[PDB]
Amino acid sequence: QIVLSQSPAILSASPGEKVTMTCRASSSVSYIHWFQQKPGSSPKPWIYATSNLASGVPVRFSGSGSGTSYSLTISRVEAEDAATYYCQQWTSNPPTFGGGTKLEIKRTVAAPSVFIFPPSDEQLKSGTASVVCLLNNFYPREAKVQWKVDNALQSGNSQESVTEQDSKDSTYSLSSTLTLSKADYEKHKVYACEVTHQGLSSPVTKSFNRGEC
Amino acid sequence: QIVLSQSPAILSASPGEKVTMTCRASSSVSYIHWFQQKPGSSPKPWIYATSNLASGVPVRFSGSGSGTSYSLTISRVEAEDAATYYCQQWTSNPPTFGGGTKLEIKRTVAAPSVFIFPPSDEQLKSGTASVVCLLNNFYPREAKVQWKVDNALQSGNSQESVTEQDSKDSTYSLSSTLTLSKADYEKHKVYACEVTHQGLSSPVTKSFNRGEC
Amino acid sequence: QVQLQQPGAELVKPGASVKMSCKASGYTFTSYNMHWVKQTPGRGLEWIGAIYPGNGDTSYNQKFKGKATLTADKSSSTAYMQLSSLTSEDSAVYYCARSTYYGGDWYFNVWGAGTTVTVSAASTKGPSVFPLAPSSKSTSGGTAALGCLVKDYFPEPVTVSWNSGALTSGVHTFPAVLQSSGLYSLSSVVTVPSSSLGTQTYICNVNHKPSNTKVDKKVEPKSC
Amino acid sequence: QVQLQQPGAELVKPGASVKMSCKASGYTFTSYNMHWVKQTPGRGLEWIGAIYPGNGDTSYNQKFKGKATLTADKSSSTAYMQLSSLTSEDSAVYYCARSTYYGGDWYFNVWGAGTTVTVSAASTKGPSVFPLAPSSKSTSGGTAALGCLVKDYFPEPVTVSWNSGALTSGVHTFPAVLQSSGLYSLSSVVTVPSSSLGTQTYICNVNHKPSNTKVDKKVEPKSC
Amino acid sequence: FMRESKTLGAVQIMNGLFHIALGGLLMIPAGIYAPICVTVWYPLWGGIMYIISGSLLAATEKNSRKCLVKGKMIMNSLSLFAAISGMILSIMDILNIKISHFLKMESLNFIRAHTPYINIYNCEPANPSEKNSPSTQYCYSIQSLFLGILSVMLIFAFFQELVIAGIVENEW
Amino acid sequence: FMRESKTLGAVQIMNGLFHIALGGLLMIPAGIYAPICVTVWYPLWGGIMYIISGSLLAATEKNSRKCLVKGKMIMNSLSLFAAISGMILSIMDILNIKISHFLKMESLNFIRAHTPYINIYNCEPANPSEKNSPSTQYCYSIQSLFLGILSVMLIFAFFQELVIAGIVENEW
Ligand SMILES: CC(C)CCC[C@@H](C)[C@H]1CC[C@H]2[C@@H]3CC=C4C[C@@H](OC(=O)CCC(=O)O)CC[C@]4(C)[C@H]3CC[C@]12C
Ligand SMILES: CC(C)CCC[C@@H](C)[C@H]1CC[C@H]2[C@@H]3CC=C4C[C@@H](OC(=O)CCC(=O)O)CC[C@]4(C)[C@H]3CC[C@]12C
Ligand SMILES: CC(C)CCC[C@@H](C)[C@H]1CC[C@H]2[C@@H]3CC=C4C[C@@H](OC(=O)CCC(=O)O)CC[C@]4(C)[C@H]3CC[C@]12C
Ligand SMILES: CC(C)CCC[C@@H](C)[C@H]1CC[C@H]2[C@@H]3CC=C4C[C@@H](OC(=O)CCC(=O)O)CC[C@]4(C)[C@H]3CC[C@]12C
Ligand SMILES: CC(C)CCC[C@@H](C)[C@H]1CC[C@H]2[C@@H]3CC=C4C[C@@H](OC(=O)CCC(=O)O)CC[C@]4(C)[C@H]3CC[C@]12C
Ligand SMILES: CC(C)CCC[C@@H](C)[C@H]1CC[C@H]2[C@@H]3CC=C4C[C@@H](OC(=O)CCC(=O)O)CC[C@]4(C)[C@H]3CC[C@]12C
Ligand SMILES: CCCCCCCCCCCCCCC
Ligand SMILES: CCCCCCCCCCCCCCC
Ligand SMILES: CCCCCCCCCCCCCCC
Ligand SMILES: CCCCCCCCCCCCCCC
Ligand SMILES: CCCCCCCCCCCCCCC
Ligand SMILES: CCCCCCCCCCCCCCC
Ligand SMILES: CCCCCCCCCCCCCCC
Ligand SMILES: CCCCCCCCCCCCCCC
Ligand SMILES: CCCCCCCCCCCCCCC
Ligand SMILES: CCCCCCCCCCCCCCC
Repeated sequence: QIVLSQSPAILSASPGEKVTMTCRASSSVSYIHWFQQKPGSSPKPWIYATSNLASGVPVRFSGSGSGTSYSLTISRVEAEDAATYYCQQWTSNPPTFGGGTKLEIKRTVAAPSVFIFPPSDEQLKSGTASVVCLLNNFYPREAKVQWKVDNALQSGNSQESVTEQDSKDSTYSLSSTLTLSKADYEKHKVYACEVTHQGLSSPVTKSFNRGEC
Repeated sequence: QIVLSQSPAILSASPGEKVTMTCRASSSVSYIHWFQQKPGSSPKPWIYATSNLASGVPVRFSGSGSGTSYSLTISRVEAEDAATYYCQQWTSNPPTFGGGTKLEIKRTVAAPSVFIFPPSDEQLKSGTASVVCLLNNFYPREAKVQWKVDNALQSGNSQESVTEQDSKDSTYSLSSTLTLSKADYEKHKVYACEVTHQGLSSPVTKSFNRGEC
Repeated sequence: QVQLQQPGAELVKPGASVKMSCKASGYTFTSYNMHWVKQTPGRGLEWIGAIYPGNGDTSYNQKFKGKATLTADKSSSTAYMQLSSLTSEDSAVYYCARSTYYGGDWYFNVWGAGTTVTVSAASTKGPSVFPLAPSSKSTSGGTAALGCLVKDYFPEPVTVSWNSGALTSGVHTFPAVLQSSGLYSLSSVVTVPSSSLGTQTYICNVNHKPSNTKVDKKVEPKSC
Repeated sequence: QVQLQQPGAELVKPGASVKMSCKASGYTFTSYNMHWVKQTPGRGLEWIGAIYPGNGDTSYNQKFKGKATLTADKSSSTAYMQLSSLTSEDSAVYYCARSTYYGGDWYFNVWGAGTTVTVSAASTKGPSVFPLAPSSKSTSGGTAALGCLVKDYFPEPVTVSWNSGALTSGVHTFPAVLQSSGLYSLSSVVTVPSSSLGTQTYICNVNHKPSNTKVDKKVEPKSC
Repeated sequence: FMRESKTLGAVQIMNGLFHIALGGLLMIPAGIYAPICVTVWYPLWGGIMYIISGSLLAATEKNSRKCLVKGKMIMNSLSLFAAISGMILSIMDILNIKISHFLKMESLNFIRAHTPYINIYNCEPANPSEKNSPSTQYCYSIQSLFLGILSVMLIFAFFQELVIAGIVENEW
Repeated sequence: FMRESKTLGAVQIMNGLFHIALGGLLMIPAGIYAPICVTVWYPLWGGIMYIISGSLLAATEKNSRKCLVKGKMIMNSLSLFAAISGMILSIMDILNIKISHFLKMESLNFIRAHTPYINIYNCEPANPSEKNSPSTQYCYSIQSLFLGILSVMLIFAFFQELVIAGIVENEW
């Protein structure tokens, strides 16, 4: 068994700028293979034989390197390449895949916009309650959220999921959805969702009311 | 170097009858390959991996065999398969091709028809002379010819070429063309071309004249 | 034209046995190999073994030599992978990709869709989708966000569309997160102009294959 | 769609040098190999060597290690084979066929047209074609034979058609035979009904590529 | 056995040279994972010291004061130590190459450069279609011949260990 | 050298032990074309007769009447013949494996069955794309290992020839 390690694990490259990633191995493999995968899709083959290119590839990509060190060179990286690249070898049984370099687009920062969706009547009639706060067009990944109900700050009662990087419109989207029981749902009336970020200067907050709309 | 020999060199099989040819080798080759070629054409691949079939092959063919002996089996041979089969291996450098089994269609015999073409005026005006005798629809290959001029039999003054086996109309065609100088061309007037064969009972002869037609 | 067909997903109870399927078309099933790989986000993608339909020979690795077995038949041009002794730590995606000697060495010419297996004792739960009506806040804006939150559903594979796939741009698919009790919850929102909110209809049609549950609900903007 | 293009034929004087060409299209020229073979009726078909365009490596055999050399370039996607020290016993057909690892071992997927080289000191001679007028013999028959004898021509490659390829069935292509002086002579006849002899025209168009000589003569039946 | 201590030294030095020859024979570049008996360079110093011990036992054979008598016992004890060590490495490496690999030690840098794309410890093709191919037969032959070398080295080491143990039995 | 011809007896014994060891090691299944020293079966009887000669020379070292004195000369002459033959065939097979083969002697039937799809004398792939592949590196390792076997066998046979030539020059 031959272990393959590639660094860095995650790198951010500005559009229209040369970027290079390296894939080293614990042994001198005869040839190396590079594959990329998209969310909800199979890893499409990208580079074979360490020097050639698979069908349907942009001309910008050009793989090279010899010996125990192999590198991937991009002439001009764009937002279309927002995926993870895998390093694969075929010298020794069994073949072992690499870790993965998650490409990131490094453009100018953007001020996030906050949107709050009050729960519908059918949600209450079902037996639960759920209010959704929307986060979009923000960079970097970190985005602190502090829900306030009845002038009280609550933390640790919600879960957040990070989606894939958007191509052109936005960069990242954080799902800051707050869940609670019906007793606490009827205990409070006014709900607020304030998100602070390095982009916007003054933190904007959207607040609604319960029993009116 | 591994030598490959296959027998028989030439075999005749009746249409709609099972026929099998063998290809032995001086060494136990890992796999065997069978190719067929047509006149004025490249040898198209026929059988690979000793068990599979290439694209565009009839289902009748089925190759088998293991070890130092490999055989080709035909469920129903037809006139469409009138070609030569080659035996090829890939175990040892360099690969060596086989000899070749020339398939022949063994149907009922046919009586040959004789046609004689007198030379044209432009042939004489060029400075030479050539009379062509046509042989067709005869079997087997052997077809004796004995040109007679001025009630004299001449032999050894002509050359014959054997063409490929016809598919449906005929079986073999022999080019019995007689060549001679202008002096002997004008020396004699009547020319005859009689061909004897096992097919026809009474040898038919076609004779013409010089200076009239 | 070469492609490999695989089932979407299925649920397997722990300690049971499941059989995979990978149908091949457009090429000689006997000649090419039938390599299988397994991808896990925690530990990356790793090899599991391969099978040759030509002779029935199989190859594995010492890590998972006895965990899985491979069996393929040339009559149906399909390869079957059977898993034994399922474990809660065996919830990943299994891919079916052929291998060819291209460019001087073995190379994965084509891959497969893959199966997202789920190992959990929880029973099947229907996809509960709820509307997210936008509110008439002070900030009017030129665009509005319409979402259809889906929570308390099983299993993970679920597809959320809009107007039967009419709207594609501006969508934000949020990956689901496992809950404490063993349930999934995700969200999906689309950005549309606020001027067309009162004219163009917006409906989300959630599709559930394991339970054959399809719901086409309508979300309408709310004026507060 | 994969195919390899080769020149028809050319004449080489003994002791000279000739370069072969094999253009490849429809597939990656760099990835696949460029195997070459030589076929001779006297001693069968034998290997001559191969070249890999990817790295430029070449392989030969001890029989003809120094007789021929191989050189290929990836810019034009063409492979060049150069022959040295031509000999009168080197008049055969050279084929260009790629090799792929298909079915478990190396296999010639596609072949090439091939070049019929001729090694002779004789000068180029135009194709002399003569008519063969049928005679009104006693046996009328329902069919008649029309031929266009070609003799005293160089080199061997020559194509004889009828009505620009309109008539294909009933043709009998007779292979040429070498003469004592070093010249070729062949024949070609077609069987047509005698009833249409006086109505439908029959012309043979001999084509000669090395000399760019094309003759379209007309043959007419003779009533004796 | 005290009758022919001169010939016993010749046998010991012959065994040492056979060990040296086998060790140099095992240095042929084959796989980045060299045998456990080579990466420690056991045949080199072991064989040289067998040469020294056998020569000492078959050089003087007289009542030398300090050069021969005093050093003979320590040389024999070191010989027993090296022989049992060689037996242990041989028994370990036979199972290392024939059953499974449990101590993975890389080969030398200067010898692994010639053949860096090859491995012999675990050669089972990932593509099952290559099972009946020369690529696996070559590795099978490599493994078989390496196992034969290991077996012959083991039997020579065991015989030498027996001989030197008998020598120590003679000289309390 | 008439002083300790007994030690030379043990030399011949050890040389026979290693000769039969190398003969057994040569018949590892690798290619249908066995080495020229294998198909002739030289190492087996060579080592057996070396052991016989060493036993004859290192058994009694007394003045036996007919069983030893009469046979010693003929055994020594046969030993010289066998040793010069071994040297000749070894240095011939070295060129056979390193240069183009000029005798193609087939291997034994029972040993060629295991590996009938492989060859070792020549390996230059018809596909040049496999030049930097394990398929050729394995054959190169096989060739180097076999050449090492040939070299060690050749040098040991030459040393045995020198020793037995000394024995014969001692006994006119
Ligand atoms: C252990 C003690 C007693 C002896 C030391 C062993 C060395 C004398 C041997 C062991 C392996 C041999 C090496 C095996 C392989 C090669 C490759 C060889 O490469 C070539 O020159 C080949 C050229 C060609 O292929 O034509 C250079 C010599 C070398 C390093 C040999 C040098 C001598 C080495 C190191
Ligand atoms: C007793 C000494 C002094 C002389 C005899 C030594 C060798 C001629 C003998 C001893 C043990 C024999 C070995 C005993 C067992 C085997 C197993 C045999 O099977 C395998 O290891 C794998 C075979 C395969 O891969 O097919 C290979 C030959 C071998 C090493 C034999 C090779 C020849 C050996 C080393
Ligand atoms: C690797 C193992 C399994 C086999 C090794 C075989 C030989 C290399 C060994 C086995 C016993 C050894 C023998 C043990 C005893 C003697 C007696 C010795 O002569 C005597 O001691 C005779 C006493 C006298 O002359 O009175 C000559 C060397 C010899 C044959 C030794 C030579 C080397 C032998 C044959
Ligand atoms: C030359 C004199 C002194 C010793 C005779 C040598 C034999 C003892 C050795 C030489 C090669 C060995 C053979 C090498 C390879 C094999 C393959 C082996 O096949 C198997 O059983 C392998 C089974 C598996 O792979 O699990 C059977 C034993 C055999 C014939 C060995 C039997 C013993 C042989 C003939
Ligand atoms: C003097 C004796 C009693 C002890 C030493 C014997 C071996 C340790 C030495 C003697 C000659 C050496 C050989 C000298 C030359 C070479 C050439 C060398 O290069 C090759 O043959 C090919 C290397 C390659 O393929 O890269 C391989 C090692 C080898 C056989 C050496 C292997 C180790 C050998 C056999
Ligand atoms: C393969 C070739 C190139 C190298 C072989 C090296 C050794 C196996 C040979 C070389 C010289 C041989 C030595 C030649 C002389 C002797 C002397 C002999 O003792 C004596 O004759 C000393 C005389 C006395 O005691 O007075 C002990 C064996 C020995 C070392 C021989 C042991 C084996 C030796 C070292
Ligand atoms: C007392 C003789 C020397 C014993 C120790 C031998 C050491 C050899 C060098 C180290 C071997 C391992 C090298 C790993 C880098
Ligand atoms: C007789 C003692 C030998 C000791 C070991 C010497 C061999 C060289 C050891 C170093 C090899 C170079 C590798 C260094 C990384
Ligand atoms: C002969 C010197 C003692 C050797 C004891 C065995 C050494 C085995 C190799 C070293 C093991 C190292 C394990 C990896 C750290
Ligand atoms: C005298 C040596 C006996 C064997 C020493 C231990 C060897 C390792 C144990 C056997 C293998 C177990 C680990 C397999 C992964
Ligand atoms: C000082 C005398 C003993 C020297 C022992 C040297 C052992 C290693 C010899 C080979 C070294 C590597 C050579 C590579 C060219
Ligand atoms: C006097 C000892 C025997 C010498 C002759 C050995 C013959 C061995 C058998 C023949 C070897 C070649 C076999 C070819 C089939
Ligand atoms: C010590 C004398 C040995 C003579 C050779 C015996 C080996 C067997 C020879 C026949 C092998 C079987 C093959 C017959 C075709
Ligand atoms: C040791 C007995 C004499 C051997 C002489 C050399 C024999 C070489 C092999 C036989 C050659 C046969 C040539 C093919 C017929
Ligand atoms: C003592 C042996 C010297 C060499 C004996 C002749 C070997 C054959 C001649 C060298 C090879 C020539 C033929 C090459 C095809
Ligand atoms: C009569 C005692 C000497 C016998 C020598 C036999 C030599 C050949 C031994 C191996 C024969 C092949 C065994 C295959 C199973």
